[PDB]
Formats: sequence, C-alpha cells, structure tokens
Amino acid sequence: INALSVSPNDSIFATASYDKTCKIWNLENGELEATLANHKRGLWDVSFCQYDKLLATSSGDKTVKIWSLDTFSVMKTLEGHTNAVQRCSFINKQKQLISCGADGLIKIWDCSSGECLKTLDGHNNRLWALSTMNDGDMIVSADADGVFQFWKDCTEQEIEEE
Amino acid sequence: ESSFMTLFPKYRESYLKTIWNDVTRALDKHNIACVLDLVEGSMTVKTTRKTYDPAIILKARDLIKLLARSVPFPQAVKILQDDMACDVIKIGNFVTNKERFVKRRQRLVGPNGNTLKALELLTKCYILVQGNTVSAMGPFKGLKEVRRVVEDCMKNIHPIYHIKELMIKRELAKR
Amino acid sequence: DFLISHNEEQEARTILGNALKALPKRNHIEVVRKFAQLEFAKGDPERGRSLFEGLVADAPKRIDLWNVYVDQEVKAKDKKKVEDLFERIITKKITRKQAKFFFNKWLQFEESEGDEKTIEYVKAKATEYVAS
Amino acid sequence: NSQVFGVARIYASFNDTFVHVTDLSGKETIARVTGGMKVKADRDESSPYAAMLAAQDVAAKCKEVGITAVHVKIRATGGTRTKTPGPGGQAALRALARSGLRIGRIEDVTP
RNA sequence: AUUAAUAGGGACGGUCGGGGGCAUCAGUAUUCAAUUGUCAGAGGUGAAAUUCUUGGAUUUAUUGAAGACUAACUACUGCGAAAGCAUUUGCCAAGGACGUUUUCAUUAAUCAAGAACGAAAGUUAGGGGAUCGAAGAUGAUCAGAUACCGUCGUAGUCUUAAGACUAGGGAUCGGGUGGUGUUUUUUUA
Repeated sequence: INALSVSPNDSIFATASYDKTCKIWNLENGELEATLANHKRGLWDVSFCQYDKLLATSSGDKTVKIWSLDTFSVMKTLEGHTNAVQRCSFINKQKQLISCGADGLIKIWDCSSGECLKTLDGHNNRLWALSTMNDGDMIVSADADGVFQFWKDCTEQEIEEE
Repeated sequence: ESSFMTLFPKYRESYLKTIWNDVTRALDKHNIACVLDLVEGSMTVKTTRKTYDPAIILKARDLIKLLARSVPFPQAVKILQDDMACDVIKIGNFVTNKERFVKRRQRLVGPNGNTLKALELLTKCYILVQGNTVSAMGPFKGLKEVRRVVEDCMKNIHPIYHIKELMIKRELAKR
Repeated sequence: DFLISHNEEQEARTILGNALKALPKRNHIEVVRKFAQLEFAKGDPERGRSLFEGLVADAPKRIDLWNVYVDQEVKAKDKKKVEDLFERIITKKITRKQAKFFFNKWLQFEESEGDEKTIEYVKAKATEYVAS
Repeated sequence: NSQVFGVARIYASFNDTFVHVTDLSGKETIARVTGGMKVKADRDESSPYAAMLAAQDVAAKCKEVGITAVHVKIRATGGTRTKTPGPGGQAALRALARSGLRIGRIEDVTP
C-alpha cells in the first residue's frame, strides 16, 4: 500500500497502493465496497475534501482524478504536470486544490473551475511530504532535499495594497 | 580497420566466383576487401580507408550474408542504398518432423510457386527459400510485414489461411 | 520450517518469495497453501493468518483456503476470530452444498464454543440464507 | 593521431535508435542520440530525416567532448526480433561522412 | 547322433548413433537486485488505438539467482523400445557391418485382455452438481507415517467457446557396353 486516507467524518477508508488499486472500504469493518484502477502506473495518495465530499486521487502518473463520494465516477481531473504528483492537499477554501509534485513545484488551482491559477516553484527537484491546516491556509512542503517552504493565505492584505 | 568474414556452402563459392569480378571491382573502390578464401572455405572483406561513407562496411556485411545464404548474389548485394533491405530468416528451427517440415515447405512454396509468392510479390520481396533459411530483398516497410507473415506461416498452424489473409490485406491496401 | 525453528523469519520469507518466483505459477498455488499451513502451525499465527487471507484473496473459488483459514482459526480456538471467519464466509458466495457445509461448520464452531444465543443466531442466519 | 578518438555504440531498431558515446572503456561522455525526440509522427523517425537531425546535435556535442575518430559498434535488437535496424545505420553513416569523422575499428555489436 | 533356408541364436574380434542414460565444457538471450553516454518516451505501429510511461525504461561503467541452446559454417550426411534426436570430455544397459566349418539344433508364430512412455492454445462461464473427490480433516504417538487406519465439502462429476496422333526432326529420361581415368571399394566380395 502506498498511502491511505481517513474520512474526517469517520465514515469510509480509502487506500492508494502499488498495484494501481484505490481500495475504498469501511472504517468499522474491512468490507470492500469498490476499488478504482483507471490510471497509468499506480496510485500514490488519496485526498479527502469532506466539506463537499470529493475524493482526489494523487496517482503515480501526472494525472490526478477527482472522485465523488457515492457514484465513484470522475467528476474532475488535474493535468499539466511533468513527472509525478504523489501527494495532493485538500483546501480550506474547499475548491483551490493544492498539488505538489516530483519536479520541485507546488501547483494550486480551483477544482470546481478546472483551470490553472498558481504554479509556485520554490523547491528544485522532487517533493516528498505536504500538509495543510485549516483556519489559516498555511502550506508546508518538504522536498527531496532538506529545505522546507512555508506559504500562508494573506490575499486580503494584498488586495488592500493595489 | 576490422573485417567481416563468414564461411559459405559448397555450391556458394562456385556461384559467387562467377560474379566475383565486378563485385570486387566495386568493393575495393568502396574500401571492402571482398575476396573468396577457397582454402579456408570462407569469404572475407576488410574495411580500408578508401570509402567516402561509413555504410560500406554495413553494406558489405549484408552482401556477405546475402552471398552466404545460397541466393542470387548479383540480385541481393545491391542493397547498399538506404531504401533497400535484404535479410535472411532461418525457418529451420520451427518444426521437428521431416514430413511436417516437408508439408510446411510445400505450403510455403504454394501451388506451383506463385500461389504463395503472390503475397511476397504484393509485399515486394524477392523471397528465396534455401534449406533451413529464406532470403528476401526489397523495401524495409514491405519486408517487415512479409517476414512477420513468414514467421506466422512457419508456425505449426496451416499457412493456407495466412496466405489468404495476406492476399486480403494486400487487396485492402489499395483503399 | 527449519528456519522458523531457527527463528529466521524475514530471511525465510524472502527466500520463500524467491522460491515462489522461480517455481511455476500452477505449482505456486499449492506451494502457498503449504507455506500458509507451515506458517500457521510452526510459524507465527499472525503470519499464517496473513498468508491464508492472501491466498483467499488470490483465489476467489478456493474452498480449501476457506477450510485452511478455518483450521488456522480452530488452532487458536478464538471465538471472535471464528465469528469473524463466519462473517467472512457469510460475505462470500457459496453453492447449495457449499453453504450447507458452511452452516454445518458454523454449527460445529458454535457447538465447540458453547454459546447457545450465538448458535440460535447462526441457525436464524442459516435459515435466512436458505430462504433465497 | 594524438589520441583524439572515440567509439559510437549505436543500438538501433526498425522504428527507434539510440547512441552510446564510448571510449575503448566506458569513457568519453559526449552525448546520446534519442530515437523519436527529433520528430514525433511515427514515420519520420523511421525515415532518415529525424535520425540525422538527432545525429547533428549528437555530433556537435561529440565535437564538444573531443572525440574525432569513431569506432563503430553497430548493435541491433537481435534474438526473436528482426535483428536489423531501419534507416538509422545509413543516417549515422551519412552524419559521420558529413562530420568527417575518421573511419577505423568499425565493428558490429548486434546480438 | 540324417535334418544346418549359416529356418535362428549367447558368441568373435576390428569399427560406429545429433539413437539414448548420466559425466564434466561453452553461453547465444531473458527476469530481478544492480545501476546510468544525470536521455521520457519506448512496444505496438489499418496512420491508429493500444502495453509500459518520467518506479531509468536501447541501455549500463556486470556481479548473483535461475532456466536456456547450438549462429554464417550447415545440414536429414545420418541415427529412434518410443512418446524422437544437431559442438567439448569419462562411464553403461544396450544397439550397432561383417567372417566363422567357430556359438547349438532347438533360442515356440501371431497377441487382445496383464505390464512400459503415451504428443498439433491440460483455455472460457451458468447449470444436475447426486456415488464419491485430492488440498486438509480427525482416532494409535512408532525415537519417526498427507497414505499408516473411520468421519467432510471445491476444481470435479457432465453440456455451455476461441485425330482412324499420317509421318519425320533434334533435344530429354532410364540404361548399358567399345575405350578411357579415378570412384565404387582397397577380403568384409
């Protein structure tokens, strides 16, 4: 298994794994209801945005697919990356999904829109870990080197400036 | 430089000596020491310094393979150009029984030759089966599908349907 | 099994995976069954249950792997694991004679345990499974 | 010849080719010609135009490294394949003649 | 001590199989862990789609694990209780030409039921699924027994699929002898 995903409302449990399987099953039990496999190389991480109840699969290839809570279909997708993604972060704004990748960059754009907004390239080579916390949209990413970068939402201060 | 040498069959040296005059007169100008060592029973060619292109060593290696395939040497050593491919496929390692090999060779020959060489003519291949190997010359695009069809016909399945499918593919190639 | 007696588990598991890679795939199913039987008896019961579960996941029509998992669960005689195995057997699909043997195995597990309320619940679930 | 020499191990197929820049040992890290990066149309790479286009940049980096003479090592796919290249061998020979590389120690590395 | 189809046979020495059993000797191409000329494009390629996709993928600056098989030479020239057999060794059931006045006259002729291997995608999904069914049940410990020895369900059990030629003329094939040189065979006629 590459990585797991826990539902913050304590309902379901999904795992992305090396055998291209997005096995989604219960939390109180191990009852496998479904799994998903329509990718290229594998599936690395699954992102849960339970405010709108979507399922974002950060897969082995550069393609990132967005799945619903019920129909297990593809509502949205993310492309435009170069090497690999391996980790996607859910967003306090509930739409502007954050994606780090194996090229040294963080790309964040609105999932409900589907077009690129901000691609930030503070790191150089490859990203390993990435996480967020809620009330300040405060993004920490750890790359293949030892350097870490820190980005927070201050857009209300910037729109006051111009 | 180095040299390319290979031994030939019993009748290959007698066949190659009849056309060894103009072959050596063009190879030596193209820096290939094309000689027939009758004492050792082999044909060798050394890459000299009188070549204006580096493809002379590759063309002489293909010509030596065509000459040692017991095929027509003057009709198979003119593949020195880029758009001219001559190669030999060894189909002898496909069957074990001699009667099954004879039955497969009759299917590969076809009825009176032209019943199975029509797809070879449609693929533009000068196919000639000699013993356990079959040598064909022509365009590389036309011979790649021809050699794949030859490998399919060399399998244990009946090549009558494969020849009919090759004629159907040749008829569908007109579009 | 000699390495398991010599307390070599991770090296033997890597050797078993290399031996299964070298062996044919048709014989690898019986070799995995022999390895799961050896791991349940002589090796760690957690490794034996993991090998029995993985073989059950690999073969979706293996009543032998269901019986081997039942035999591994009966080796420890855990009532919660037998109830979990009965729930997994209830989750699996069986034939007419296969469900009758599964209900008989569940009744034999209930008779070995001694819980009359669970035996009545198993009999009610077997009657509901029969009504299909 | 003042040791200005190298070797080109050309592993080529019917529809693809690759170049390994070699010394007598594994040295002379010059370049490596790609197969279809010059043109992506699934027929120009089989043609000699895209192979010579990749060889033009390969020979430019080979001159940057400092290898003049090229010892040919013509490698094919071999085995159950066709055991022959497409037009990559003729395009590399034409690129060698255009670059004026010295011909010597030419061999075939086909399997 | 009439018979010798020398009906037939242990033998008898020279000489032999890519028949075949091991015994070492080469590695031709692949898999993984290696690891890069820090190459993300490479299989396929009616153009396509499609397999693997920036988890290094032609490769590699080669270690091991394994199987694997004889390339132009070359090729059925041959050799099989038989389901078949293509370098290089030491051993053997046995098989091999031949001569024998030497092996003996006495080593039953076809053979089915009794035995030896026993082969041109041991593929697909529902159904009766009953007699029974390996994989494991469980009884006696035997320092040691899935069978030693009773008790159960699954692939199974069985169908569902990939001229009245009238005539000549040269050449051709199959021979042979006049002479001619080697080959055949130079006792193995």
